[PDB]
Amino acid sequence: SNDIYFNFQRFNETNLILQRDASVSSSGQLRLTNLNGNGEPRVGSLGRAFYSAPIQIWDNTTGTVASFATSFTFNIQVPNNAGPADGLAFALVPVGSQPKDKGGFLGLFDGSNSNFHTVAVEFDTLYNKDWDPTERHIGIDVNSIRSIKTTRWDFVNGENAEVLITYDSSTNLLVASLVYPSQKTSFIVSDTVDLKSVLPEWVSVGFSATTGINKGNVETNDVLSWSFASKLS
Amino acid sequence: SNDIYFNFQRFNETNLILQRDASVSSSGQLRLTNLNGNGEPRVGSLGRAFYSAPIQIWDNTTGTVASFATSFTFNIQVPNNAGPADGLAFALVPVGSQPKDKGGFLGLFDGSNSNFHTVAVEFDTLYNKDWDPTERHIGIDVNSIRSIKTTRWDFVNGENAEVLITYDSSTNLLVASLVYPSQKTSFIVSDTVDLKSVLPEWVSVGFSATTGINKGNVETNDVLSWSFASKLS
Amino acid sequence: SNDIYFNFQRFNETNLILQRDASVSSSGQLRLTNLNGNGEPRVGSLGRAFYSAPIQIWDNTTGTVASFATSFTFNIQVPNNAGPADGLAFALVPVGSQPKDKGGFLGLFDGSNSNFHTVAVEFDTLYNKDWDPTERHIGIDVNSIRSIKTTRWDFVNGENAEVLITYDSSTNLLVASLVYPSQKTSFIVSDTVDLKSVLPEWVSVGFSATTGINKGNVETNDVLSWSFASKLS
Amino acid sequence: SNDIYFNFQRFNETNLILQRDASVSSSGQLRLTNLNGNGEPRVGSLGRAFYSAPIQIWDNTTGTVASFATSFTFNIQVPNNAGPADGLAFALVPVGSQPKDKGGFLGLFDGSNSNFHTVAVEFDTLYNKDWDPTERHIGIDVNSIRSIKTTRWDFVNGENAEVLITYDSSTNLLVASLVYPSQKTSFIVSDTVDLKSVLPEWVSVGFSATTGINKGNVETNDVLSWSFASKLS
Ligand SMILES: *[C@@H]1O[C@H](CO)[C@@H](O)[C@H](O)[C@H]1NC(C)=O
Ligand SMILES: *[C@@H]1O[C@H](CO)[C@@H](O)[C@H](O)[C@H]1NC(C)=O
Ligand SMILES: *[C@@H]1O[C@H](CO)[C@@H](O)[C@H](O)[C@H]1NC(C)=O
Ligand SMILES: *[C@@H]1O[C@H](CO)[C@@H](O)[C@H](O)[C@H]1NC(C)=O
Ligand SMILES: [Ca+2]
Ligand SMILES: [Ca+2]
Ligand SMILES: [Ca+2]
Ligand SMILES: [Ca+2]
Ligand SMILES: [Mn+2]
Ligand SMILES: [Mn+2]
Ligand SMILES: [Mn+2]
Ligand SMILES: [Mn+2]
Repeated sequence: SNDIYFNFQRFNETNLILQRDASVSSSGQLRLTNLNGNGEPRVGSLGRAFYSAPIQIWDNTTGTVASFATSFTFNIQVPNNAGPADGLAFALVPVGSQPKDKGGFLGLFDGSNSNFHTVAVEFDTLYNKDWDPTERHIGIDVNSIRSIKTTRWDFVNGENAEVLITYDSSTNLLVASLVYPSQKTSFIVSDTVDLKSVLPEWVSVGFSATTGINKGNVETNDVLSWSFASKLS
Repeated sequence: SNDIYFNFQRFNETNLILQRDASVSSSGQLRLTNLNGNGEPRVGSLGRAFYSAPIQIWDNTTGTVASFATSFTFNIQVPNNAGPADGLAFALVPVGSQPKDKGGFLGLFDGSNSNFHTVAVEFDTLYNKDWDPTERHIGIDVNSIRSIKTTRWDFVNGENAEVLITYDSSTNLLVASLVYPSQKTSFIVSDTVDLKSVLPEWVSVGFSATTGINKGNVETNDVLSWSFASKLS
Repeated sequence: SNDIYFNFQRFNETNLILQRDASVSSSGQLRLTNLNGNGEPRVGSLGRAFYSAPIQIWDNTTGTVASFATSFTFNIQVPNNAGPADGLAFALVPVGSQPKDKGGFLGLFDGSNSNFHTVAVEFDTLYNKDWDPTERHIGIDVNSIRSIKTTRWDFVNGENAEVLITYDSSTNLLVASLVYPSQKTSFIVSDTVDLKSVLPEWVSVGFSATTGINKGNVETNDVLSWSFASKLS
Repeated sequence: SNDIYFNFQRFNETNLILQRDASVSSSGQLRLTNLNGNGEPRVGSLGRAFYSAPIQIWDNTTGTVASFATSFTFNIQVPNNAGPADGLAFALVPVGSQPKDKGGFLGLFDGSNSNFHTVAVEFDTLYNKDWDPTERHIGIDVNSIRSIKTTRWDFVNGENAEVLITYDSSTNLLVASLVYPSQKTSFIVSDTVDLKSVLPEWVSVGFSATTGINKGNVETNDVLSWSFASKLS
């Protein structure tokens, strides 16, 4: 068994790969998106962050896949007289992977057709006519910004959201859940995903987020703590 | 920190406290309720099982409460031309605690008024006019068979259900979730519970289950694996 | 895998089996032997303590043996103008097992010939002509008070000793080590032991200790913290 | 608490930083030093390997230090009619750290006076008049190839050695032990080390090894498995 486990209750940039607007505040928070400087979520911001060490999600010589679980607490805040956009997502991406489109694409996809060998659990705050369900949701994305399945998520501005995502090698079951300790509300989604089919044996694990590309559609995308655990074979 | 952690992928009666009809099959399964000829769920069956070592859930001298998480896989099967009844539940009970009423009371409650110092997460399969919601559900019970909160549970006969219950000391948040890997369906409930108020410092941890008290209302109540983890202070 | 893990940084009698003079101080310490009011270690004291839940060390149907590790901190104190006696030991004993002889037998053995199905790691403080090496030692005992192997242990009165015992199923290697953080001294012993041959599938895990049976040979035998971990199959 | 834990029972170069002659065999072994025309330890070889993600060993803002433990299995083999040289060592080094001198310096030190902010546990196989004890040993090195303390190590050619190194934040106690499951022999060393004084807050964790710089003094320096665990605050 080749295990890996880490838990960050305070972030620091030395063991993180930051891309674009991603940055770690002096207070130890992982801030995925910018500020127009005046303390307001910048428009058209895109930021990604990954753990500096690759994780082996599956082995092609033994044919085994890893089981994993991750939990993190994020906080999305929308400024007065503005709307949430575009969202935040946990993602398993190819090691050297570079950022993609802004806005509705969450920095993870193109809208083109290139195989992104990407799997992500998104927390969509803005409705996109072309592929999104009508209400804000939690979705499991497998190579497309069009979730393979979703669930209604009743977004609450400024409240800490606690997430738990788990993958089981045997059942190929991916389960994502979110709860607002303050609201005592909870949501859960689950579907089967075959990681061998879409992901490369080694992947970089992390977050990606974006703000709307239009003046009044912005939000902050901060992660306050994160823990990941993976067991292979 | 006084921790405890165990994981049983196969049960054996030597480190278990069995009550009434509870028993461990030769195949290592924890069978909470009886059977009879042919191999049918006996009517009016009641069985409880606990880990033979007490767990300290909170300390009155330091004022701290433990955080815990448990996960188990159960399988409820209803025989042809019969209906599910009455249910199964994970419960934290007083150490010497003895069984209570059958049927709708799940062997955990009376319907009287005695403080049972019991907290349980139930998986109710039968509707009880007097206190149950109309549909089958998952409920958090705090001293009463009348759940302090519930959620719709779409019961699937004969399919393995995977449960995850977690309690957080800081937020006093109890979260129970269930998923059917085969159906890819999931359900989640959450509410705040102050364990210091209702539970004694030391409790026995385990399961309780019953079958209907009427001819055509029976089911099997088997637990296939179980893991518990508790951290105090 | 049927795992078990616990860690006590403060003892309490509700999840412990105490035998004879064993007791838990108000300060949360496991005191294996008595005191005589004058504050001095009683003469001819014998006390044993075990975790209230049996542990499965091996399975005769699958032929597998468990790997385990335990660590604890003990403190032996000798009163002025007196000598250490008789010792302290960590032991895996049969579930219902009752105490044996006092003094040099550490409460674990007879000197007769009954198979005790006992395995213990002793911390011998008194020399017994008949079977002990000349100097104080750490010894691995397999069914006899005559250690199957030992190592010189330079006893330091009143200083906290930190112990680590580990057993590996594959290599059948038992390794015991002790260190005095204050003295920066360390000792280690290792030998192979086939647990299937001497131990019953289920055992009670714990400590045993005694004081000399002669006026000026006494000591305190206190355990300050304890953690055990076992993985089967 | 900012934790980190990994366990490699088979190495792969994608999550490793390899320096000089270090390499990962097709069979998944971390081979620190080179070979020859045929499996002959090359002369004057030097190789180092670290985990690709920095580890935070202490925080200067909170003043806390991390506790850690690592265990690995290495195998040193000397070719017929040749002698062991120079040794192998586990080390905590500065993040960008580059290799140092060959031979007796184990690739970790200079013999000059530059502060290397390095701490290592060495497994010295060759006697160096100037600073080494007469017999082969295990030594704790704090900024100098001259160990701050050592212990006799009875080297056994070609046998797998199992190592366990642990550091305790509270007692500042570093304890290194080695055992030869096949020989049933064991060795242990312990001394206090203040990591804040010598190490930078973030360090790269890994191995370093070298072979003699003279024709008949060579050995292989292979690590077969490795697990590291660190807990900060
Ligand atoms: C990360 O740790 C280094 C340690 O020197 C410190 O200088 C830096 O400020 C830290 N960054 C944050 C965001 O805490
Ligand atoms: C439980 O263990 C006992 C003793 O080893 C054995 O007799 C019994 O068959 C076991 N039960 C199961 C289900 O393995
Ligand atoms: C252990 O807990 C019980 C119940 O809370 C209490 O009565 C007892 O005094 C405790 N024992 C010690 C030694 O603290
Ligand atoms: C390292 O991983 C790659 C796959 O990403 C594989 O081709 C290579 O064989 C691996 N090396 C070892 C020693 O397992
Ligand atoms: Ca969207
Ligand atoms: Ca009911
Ligand atoms: Ca003796
Ligand atoms: Ca040397
Ligand atoms: Mn969406
Ligand atoms: Mn109900
Ligand atoms: Mn002895
Ligand atoms: Mn040396």
